[PDB]
Amino acid sequence: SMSLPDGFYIRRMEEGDLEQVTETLKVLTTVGTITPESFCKLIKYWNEATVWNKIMQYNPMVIVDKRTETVAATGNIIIERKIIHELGLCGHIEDIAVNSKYQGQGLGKLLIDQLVTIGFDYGCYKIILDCDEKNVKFYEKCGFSNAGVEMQIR
Amino acid sequence: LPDGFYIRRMEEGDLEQVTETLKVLTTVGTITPESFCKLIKYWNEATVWNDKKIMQYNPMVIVDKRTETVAATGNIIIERKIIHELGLCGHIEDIAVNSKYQGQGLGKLLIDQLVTIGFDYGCYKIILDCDEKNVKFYEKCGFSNAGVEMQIRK
Ligand SMILES: CC(=O)SCCNC(=O)CCNC(=O)[C@H](O)C(C)(C)COP(=O)(O)OP(=O)(O)OC[C@H]1O[C@@H](n2cnc3c(N)ncnc32)[C@H](O)[C@@H]1OP(=O)(O)O
Ligand SMILES: CC(=O)SCCNC(=O)CCNC(=O)[C@H](O)C(C)(C)COP(=O)(O)OP(=O)(O)OC[C@H]1O[C@@H](n2cnc3c(N)ncnc32)[C@H](O)[C@@H]1OP(=O)(O)O
Repeated sequence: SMSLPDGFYIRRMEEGDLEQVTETLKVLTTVGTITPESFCKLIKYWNEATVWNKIMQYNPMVIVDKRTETVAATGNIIIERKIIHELGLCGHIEDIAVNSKYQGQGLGKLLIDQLVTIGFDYGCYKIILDCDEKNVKFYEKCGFSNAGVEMQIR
Repeated sequence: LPDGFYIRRMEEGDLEQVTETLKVLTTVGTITPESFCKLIKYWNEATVWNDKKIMQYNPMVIVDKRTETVAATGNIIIERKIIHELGLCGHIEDIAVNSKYQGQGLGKLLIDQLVTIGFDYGCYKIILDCDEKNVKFYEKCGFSNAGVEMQIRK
């Protein structure tokens, strides 16, 4: 859908990407066994959910290496409508993963820059994400700044 | 809940009092009643794919029964991911207790209720971002440090 430098392109995730997306996401978190039919239903949900305003709530993107037609990186930006900032739109970048054979050559930065473009084009006033301390420097190279602390419960 | 308070989902008539409550957190600005009614309709209809009826947005208010005044508000947004076997992640957002009602246990009660809503829906974790000043409050609510929040502004 959109070409990137050095033989890559970016496009929305599709139903046929399950295996390649699973392989890429391993570097982040365990995906586990997912049935093709369930994934098809997830993609349908991600391709229909819209934000009250067309704004897609979910924007699951894959960067594909043209040399082998393999998914090299994936990331998502989710759009949230809030009450604050006069019903503002806030973007949330999530599930960033560069396939282990494709790290250290600029793809992470290219992916984040693309997600940021998507969010600001929908009208988000800010885009946020959470990362471990060891990744802060990567996000600073992408134009982000420290905004707070991520807390969790399980 | 303690004597004299109750919790319920936010409603269209809550605009004026929710605007006042959220000012302790950030700038709300002016919102028209027509637009707020449309936002509450969006929040009362948007469901997450999974029957299990999962609302994407779960805006709650704690109300002082003496005068039916909103004393606190918070929301938990439910996200469907691919990782963790098409897992659900809860995102707590926009937590605010009016100044006059702070330090009486209402913030912890609100968080506890949002956490219950998220785990009852099947979330594998619930996360939130906060400024350093709020960390000890969230630790008293059972949360632990998970990472760093980063942001980029338009
Ligand atoms: C919102 C989240 O989802 S956070 C979770 C992110 N994901 C993960 O940690 C999974 C495992 N790691 C990865 O998938 C990748 O290595 C990523 C996403 C962290 C980074 O992507 P990469 O493609 O490897 O990095 P990329 O080559 O674009 O790096 C761009 C710049 O950041 C730097 N950089 C990359 N990672 C780091 C790091 N951890 N610490 C410091 N600097 C870094 C690079 O040196 C480069 O600097 P330069 O421009 O001066 O040469
Ligand atoms: C995801 C987010 O939206 S983060 C934004 C959070 N909101 C804001 O910062 C706006 C301004 N502040 C507020 O709205 C409120 O003061 C809140 C939400 C931070 C806290 O709510 P409150 O009702 O004041 O706190 P509550 O009385 O429930 O306190 C619960 C526990 O935490 C403790 N606590 C509260 N604030 C603090 C603090 N600043 N430092 C240390 N401990 C604290 C209390 O003493 C209490 O302890 P206990 O359970 O041992 O008795």
